[PDB]
Amino acid sequence: QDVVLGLYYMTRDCVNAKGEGMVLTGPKEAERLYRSGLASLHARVKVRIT
Amino acid sequence: KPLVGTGMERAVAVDSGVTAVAKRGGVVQYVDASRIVIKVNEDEMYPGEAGIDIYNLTKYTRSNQNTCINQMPCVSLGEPVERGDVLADGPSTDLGELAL
Amino acid sequence: TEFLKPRLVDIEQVSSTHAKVTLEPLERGFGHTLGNALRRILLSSMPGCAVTEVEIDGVLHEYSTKEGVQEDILEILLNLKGLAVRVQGKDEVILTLNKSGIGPVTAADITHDGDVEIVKPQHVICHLTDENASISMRIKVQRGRGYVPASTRIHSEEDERPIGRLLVDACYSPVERIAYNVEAARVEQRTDLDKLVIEMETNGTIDPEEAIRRAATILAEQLEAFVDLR
Amino acid sequence: TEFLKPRLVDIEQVSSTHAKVTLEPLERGFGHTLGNALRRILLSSMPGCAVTEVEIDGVLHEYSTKEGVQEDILEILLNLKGLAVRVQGKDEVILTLNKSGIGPVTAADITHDGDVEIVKPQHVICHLTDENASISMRIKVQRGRGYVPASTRIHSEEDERPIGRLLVDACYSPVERIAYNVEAARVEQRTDLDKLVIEMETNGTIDPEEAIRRAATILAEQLEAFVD
Amino acid sequence: ARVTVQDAVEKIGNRFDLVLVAARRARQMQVGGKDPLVPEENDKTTVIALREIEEGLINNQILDVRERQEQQEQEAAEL
Amino acid sequence: EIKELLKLGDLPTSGQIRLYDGRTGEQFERPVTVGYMYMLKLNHLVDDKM
Amino acid sequence: REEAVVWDILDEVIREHPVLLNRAPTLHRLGIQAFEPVLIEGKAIQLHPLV
Repeated sequence: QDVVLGLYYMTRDCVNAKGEGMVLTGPKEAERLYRSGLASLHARVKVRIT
Repeated sequence: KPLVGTGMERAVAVDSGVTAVAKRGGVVQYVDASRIVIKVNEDEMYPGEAGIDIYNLTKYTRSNQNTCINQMPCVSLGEPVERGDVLADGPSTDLGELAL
Repeated sequence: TEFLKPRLVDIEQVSSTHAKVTLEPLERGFGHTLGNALRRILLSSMPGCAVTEVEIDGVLHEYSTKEGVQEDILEILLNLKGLAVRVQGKDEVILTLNKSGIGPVTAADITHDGDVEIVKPQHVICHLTDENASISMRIKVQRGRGYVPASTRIHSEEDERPIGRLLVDACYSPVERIAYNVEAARVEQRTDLDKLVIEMETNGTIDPEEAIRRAATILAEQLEAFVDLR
Repeated sequence: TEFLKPRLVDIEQVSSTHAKVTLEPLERGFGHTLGNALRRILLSSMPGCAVTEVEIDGVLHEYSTKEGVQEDILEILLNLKGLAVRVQGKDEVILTLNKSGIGPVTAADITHDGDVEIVKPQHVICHLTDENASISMRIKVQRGRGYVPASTRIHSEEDERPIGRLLVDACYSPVERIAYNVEAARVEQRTDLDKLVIEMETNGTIDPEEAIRRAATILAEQLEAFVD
Repeated sequence: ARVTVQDAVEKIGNRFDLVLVAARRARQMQVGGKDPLVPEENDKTTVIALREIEEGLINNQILDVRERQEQQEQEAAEL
Repeated sequence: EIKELLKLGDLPTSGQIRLYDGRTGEQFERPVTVGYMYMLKLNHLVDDKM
Repeated sequence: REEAVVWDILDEVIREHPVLLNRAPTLHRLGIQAFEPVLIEGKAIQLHPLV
């Protein structure tokens, strides 16, 4: 119940949340961006994924 | 005391008998942690006897479920009391209101 | 470099309990970092003095009562638990309280000592109802930090204690509640610096400036294991 | 005053960028305080050098595409962002790159001087489709601290730059990733204590262990106004 | 190995036999005192056997030859 | 009536406020309902069942 | 007497020594599972939420 709620909450999208549309070079800087507060957790972004 | 109650705590506490309720109204004359005395008013004085009541509190006593029972005086020296009024809080009462 | 250094500039004293401390200048993001670190340190590791052991004549245990005392011995110990006492010189103080008569007993009735400061002399501690009733009490106060239940002290100390050595739990920490907020500092050529205002509420026995200084010293001491030890 | 000083156990380095450092034992609640302080310092105020502005001939803006390169210019911006460069002598570096021929281009091909070092000359920027096409551009490398994206720099520079300049998010901080966990410490008289385990990912140009020391030094030198 | 037992079964061929062979090993590994062929690396007696069959040094076919050579040389010493 | 009483006490009508984590110290994404609730200590102790 | 030595022996006695956990009623085969013990200061059994 708690794990699924957290994962569902953070695998979401919002129309104009924060830092939308910005392009990132990996998941590491995505995490650093979220931790620094410059990007929201639900933001449609372009990520280079291997 | 429960901040959000129902209003019948005042009823269940005095109907449970675990609190010391004043039989006859009067003015408190002397209290301890164990004894409470009240000088009954002249209108409840029977013409034959002294007309002074004694309320002997029950201190820490074992329960059937091994829990403490005590009564602590909720009144002070020299303040008026009425008939059917609480004097000592029960094991789980606060100023005559049940507080679980 | 372009780095700037925080400075303690104002100590606003709302009352003897509530205090305001302002720290500025602060760079971007440092306000919340320093504020949260200071809050976690101040709420957990501030030394203070607290009542730890009470001795009363004619009383064997804390589950008994004495004639003339309105409340119970447990209520007496719980009232003692909230005693705000400051000791300058030593770390262990024996306090003596003697009272006889009818009326409330306050902390002002403790026989005052040259090296003991009582923050609240009007803090009621016991009630007497009989004129012939008298109460003599010996209070032992140590100094420490954190919260110490009644099990650790008896486990640590192996000597026998006589019957009547009533043990009370010690809440050494004097800090009750603190909070902080970050605003914008005012610099003519730098309109981006931040200023940290930390609100502190506690009993006496702690000057806010010395508390913040102690917190900074302990944080630096903890970081000393990181500055050069890899 | 009787606080316990941790003994740094060991540092596990999977690579020259991946590191994990464990601290034991720590006073209760100090693990979280130290971990947060270090993480905020690492993500906020680590000086470094990174590219911010790239000017490419033949392109007008981000959506515009140069002919002859298999990739778009957005991937070019990403690849430039993922560059670790050390500048020792001076503080402002302008670099120009000119390449042609069949094959991928790399950071080794950029015109370099003595006071600029690149830890990954094999880092790939783009692949060329034909030898006829030539790639030429000038890039701007600045020295700074923290992380500033392009969205907050367009308004900062109110000068109308010549059209064709491209803004790149500046990752001055060498820390790629910092994470920390707090677990229970073991003292057979003191079960209350806790321990820190810190996992750090950096780019090149900085020893991952050295980043911890730099953060500790900056925090201590910022707190030394209140030590005595 | 230490948390899972996946690669033991391929060396063994069955799951219910791995417990039997591991207990048979740990018997004279603990009370026989013979040095384990897998290293120690601060492990317990019931898991070093599991690691040994992880790296598969011993097998039931070879588990019954070194214990007969020892007794035959014992009887040669007696006689 | 609850809304009027909260207005009287200078409290939010919605009944939820923003809290900051005690560990990292940043505001949670969404307002969290916090109030005073009457808890009970039940006779099922743990040392009696140990 | 619970001297320090008994705990210094316990922390290595339990290690790599699995312990079964049972929750009545055991409706199916999964009601009995074996876990590797970890020593905790307390009075209650700590159970992994996934099980």
